[PDB]
Amino acid sequence: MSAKAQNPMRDLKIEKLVLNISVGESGDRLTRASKVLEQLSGQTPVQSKARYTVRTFGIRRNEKIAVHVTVRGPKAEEILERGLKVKEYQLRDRNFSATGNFGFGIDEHIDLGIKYDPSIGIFGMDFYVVMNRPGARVTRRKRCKGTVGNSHKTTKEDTVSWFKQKYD
Amino acid sequence: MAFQKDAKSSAYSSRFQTPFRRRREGKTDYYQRKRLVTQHKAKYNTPKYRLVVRFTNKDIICQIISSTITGDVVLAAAYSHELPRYGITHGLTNWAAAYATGLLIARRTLQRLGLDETYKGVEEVEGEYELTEAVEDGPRPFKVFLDIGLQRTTTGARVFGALKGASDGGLYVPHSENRFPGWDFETEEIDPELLRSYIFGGHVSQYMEELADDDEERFSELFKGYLADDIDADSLEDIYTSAHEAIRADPAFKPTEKKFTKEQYAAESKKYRQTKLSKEERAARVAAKIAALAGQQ
Amino acid sequence: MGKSHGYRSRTRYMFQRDFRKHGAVHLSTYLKVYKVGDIVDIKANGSIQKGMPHKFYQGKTGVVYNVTKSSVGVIINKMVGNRYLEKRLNLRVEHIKHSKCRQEFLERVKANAAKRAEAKAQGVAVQLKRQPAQPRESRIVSTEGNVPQTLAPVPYETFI
Amino acid sequence: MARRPARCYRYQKNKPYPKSRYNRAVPDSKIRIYDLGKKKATVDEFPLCVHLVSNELEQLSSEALEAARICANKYMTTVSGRDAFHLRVRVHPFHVLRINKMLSCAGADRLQQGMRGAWGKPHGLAARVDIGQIIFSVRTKDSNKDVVVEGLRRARYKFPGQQKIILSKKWGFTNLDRPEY
RNA sequence: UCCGUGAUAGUUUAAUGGUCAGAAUGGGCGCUUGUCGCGUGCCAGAUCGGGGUUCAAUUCCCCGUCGCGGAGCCA
RNA sequence: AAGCUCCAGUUUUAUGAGGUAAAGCGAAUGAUUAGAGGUUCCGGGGUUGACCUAUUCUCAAACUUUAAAUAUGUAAGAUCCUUGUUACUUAAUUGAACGUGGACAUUGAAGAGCUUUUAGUGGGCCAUUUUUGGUAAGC
RNA sequence: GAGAACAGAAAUCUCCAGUAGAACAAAAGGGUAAAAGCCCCCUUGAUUUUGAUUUUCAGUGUGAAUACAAACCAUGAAAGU
RNA sequence: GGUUGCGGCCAUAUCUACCAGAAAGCACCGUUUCCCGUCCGAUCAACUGUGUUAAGCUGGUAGAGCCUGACCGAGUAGUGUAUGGGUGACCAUACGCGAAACUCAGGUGCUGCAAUCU
Repeated sequence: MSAKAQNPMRDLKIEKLVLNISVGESGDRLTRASKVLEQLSGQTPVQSKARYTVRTFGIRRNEKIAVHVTVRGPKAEEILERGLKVKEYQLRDRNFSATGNFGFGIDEHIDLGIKYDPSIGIFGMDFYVVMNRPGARVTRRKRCKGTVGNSHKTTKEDTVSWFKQKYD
Repeated sequence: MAFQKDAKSSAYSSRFQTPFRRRREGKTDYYQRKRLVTQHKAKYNTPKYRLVVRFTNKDIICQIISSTITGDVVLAAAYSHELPRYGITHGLTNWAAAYATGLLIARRTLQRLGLDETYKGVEEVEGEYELTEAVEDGPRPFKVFLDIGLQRTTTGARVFGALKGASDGGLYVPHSENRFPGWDFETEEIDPELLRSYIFGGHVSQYMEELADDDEERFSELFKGYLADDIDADSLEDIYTSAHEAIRADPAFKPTEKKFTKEQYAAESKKYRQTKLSKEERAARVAAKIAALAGQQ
Repeated sequence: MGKSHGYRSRTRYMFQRDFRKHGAVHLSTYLKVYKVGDIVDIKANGSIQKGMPHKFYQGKTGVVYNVTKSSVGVIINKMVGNRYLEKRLNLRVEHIKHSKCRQEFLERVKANAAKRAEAKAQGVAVQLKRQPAQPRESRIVSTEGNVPQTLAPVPYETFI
Repeated sequence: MARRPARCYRYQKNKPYPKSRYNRAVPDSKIRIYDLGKKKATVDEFPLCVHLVSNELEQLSSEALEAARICANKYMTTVSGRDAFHLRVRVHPFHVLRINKMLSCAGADRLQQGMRGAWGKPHGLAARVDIGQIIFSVRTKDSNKDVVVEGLRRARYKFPGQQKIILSKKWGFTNLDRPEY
């Protein structure tokens, strides 16, 4: 038979959590909401550059409009643990993408954190959770790019099933 | 779903046309390739990573390849799998394994071969240690030119260690001393230039020195014993073999080859499929197979 | 008067390649080196940027007279006027392609040439052609004096 | 409109010209619509299809095209009523006409200089209609065959290129066209 | 008709470096004042229609619509 | 002209190229249009289901690229070996290709090469074919 | 296209699908996907000398270009460029 | 039956269901302390194997895309060459040539060298 069974590979993993704050300097501050991100993630964020034309103020495209953190691995999991815990649940399926991705928004202030040490804050910043299968590097790694098929792509049903399994 | 490509096609069809099997496969860059060949010195391909991906993390390979009309001809090759025939039990993936494979391919290129030779001036350059690259040559290096493939120029990356193995091998290769995975990085002994360090052979020594459960067969001293074996002149490989048996052979490969489709025509399976499709249409009618099948009545 | 004269004008059909030829050219073609006396067409590939001849020269056949570094020196003849001179063109190998026609021509005459030798020994196919070729000739053969003899009619008196 | 017979236009002038960069502000297409009658109807109800085909190689004026097609349409829609059968114009009008536009008397001739001189200022649209080409393709029912034929007659005195009415065959006839289901 | 020259709030006209638009009046808003008005505080534009380029167009091209000036020969 | 000296063409082969008709890309007037997923607004009723935009498979001809152009004029293009000695670019390294020195063996017909000096322009015209402007014209 | 409170201009970031339709200062058109494009570092060879030759122009200059060799360095693993 | 190095022809190999190089001729995963990538070992740069065939390369199997041909369209459109007819424009004629669809077919690659196999 075409092949039913149980294997971990054919499993889900946390590809990354990108915490990205889209503010816009001078309103709140230069990049100083980075201090909020810095506590929340545990790591240094990098500046987000615009290219973009907008339109409104923002006509420079070289400057720091925003700030972002890419966490992967255990670093990603520790933020997911606190991050999931605020936001109650059983949160909705609509928040989830076609991709097997979900994101939610909320203040940095939420999370176990000193409010005093962050000089400014802000709602906010999409918590974005990328989930994908192990096979994923075939598109991601340079050399031998190969697209991901529909099979190998994660589903909204799989992501919800996996995430709902733990810490929900 | 998307094809997307099928509706747009012609242009979409253009996309292969530009590469061949090698870019689709994803190894080789034609501009990177270009730079070596025009010049008529051979490409010394040392893929370390990403072959298809035909190695890494278990193995490495080095071949010195030249061009010809029929296509590229490999003059000689060396595999790190063959390296334990000379004697070396430890991991094929490391620096010492890369250096020694690098000597092997150079020893196989010279071979003193062709009737033709190249015993003089100085082969053997010993397995050494080698402070900076000494050739009687001096500035001349040719008949071998480094083809990294994808693999990066990081000082301290294997790909380069094979080239240095070659240099000490009797092929004499263009190089810059600041770029090497240097002499102590194979180990051997080290270093000049702005860049520093002073162990990486020999990092496995230091890694092992830090306590943890790893592979067996001891510690630092074992690189030296087998590296010492590697120093030796002992050339001339090989094997030979069982051979094949009959005929066109394998258990997977037969349901996985055959009759329809051949190199020739899959007349039988296409015709079985047409006739089946046709009976299935006769009974239901609506959609063909592919989603449309209708007309105004 | 008006407009330009100009290298790039009128190129659109010649410069452009087929849907099939489109995409980067293959470095094998770039790599190729040739010998003197080889016969090579010149017609620029659109997909190479530099090394390109005057546009007006494409579709002509020349013989590689000599080479001096990466690009090669081609003899070709243009047309029209008085006492027109043969030209040297510096034209790259990417733009220069072999010509099959002389190669198969050479094999056929040479393949034939063996068949004859045996006939010269023991056989009489001919006979008339046999009579000039033994009496005839050195030059040594292979010389640069024959080139002006060819050069001289290219400025044609009648056409003029 | 402004006179010039069609002595000016009918013979096959000009390396075309109607290219989109090279002519801002052409005067309009005056053709009211190309398909007529039952637009909401497939070809297949109609057992009869009649065509009108050229003997000459010409450029037909936009005004002649609309005038011939409206003259045919008034005959069709008066006799067969408003929700009649169905007509398609074969040839749309997109060849662009230059003519130089009425000087002056300033002794200012052409004031230009002496002149004239390309970039002539556009007079409107025409259609190429070459030999054996089909101006109208009309789909109908045999008990109104006569009506479409007089509509095609009343069309002919409103273009100058000489044309013939004809009964079509194409693929099939109309019933070798129909047996596969 | 050619070549020149323009147009911005109810109206007349300032203005720019490609990222930012005004004044003055007229009006609508109160207070003055017996009461209106003058005065005195307060207020508010699809930059002619049009398509295009760009990162971003009031600003840079291209056309029209209108209002202007300047030509106009030897019959 | 005056002299000097004793090779030219063409089918056939091969190359790449005008072009202009119906597809592809880009532009696209510009209809007709069924089927059919989705915009975005309000607005009435018992999730459904009237209302405008609009993918998507899908249909009449034009025009500038490109296939394959089809064409047709074109339109350039028609000695070998061995021996020794020298060179050469390119690892004290691999090769060819140079040059020499020596030996060996191979349908056409004067349409024709070069030089000195010389003259009249340095304002054309018509037709045929292919045009481009011009309503046209013994333009 | 989807996904993310707020945001419309909304960059932003994320995922998929994505072969020359993008980018390549500037006309036109052509042309290219580990690219000649995009990024990061490092740097000055935008050096001096001579220029075979073509375009100029079929023989006629400036100019331009395509190739060198000498002289000199760069980056680069180096070939090379 | 050939997996794979290095290629060449480079639209006969673009795209979307699913079977196979594999008990010591892969990919993966795991050490990601580190030379190394950083903004996260992801990228990459390195050291290695619990074992797993799921993807990967590529082989097995199906359509729109496409080359190549056969079949009509059948020498049709067009065309240099010589010329008759038409009021004009336009047409034909002999001399040599000859595209568009149609349907059917072949192919979801080819070819060469080596790492050379159970």
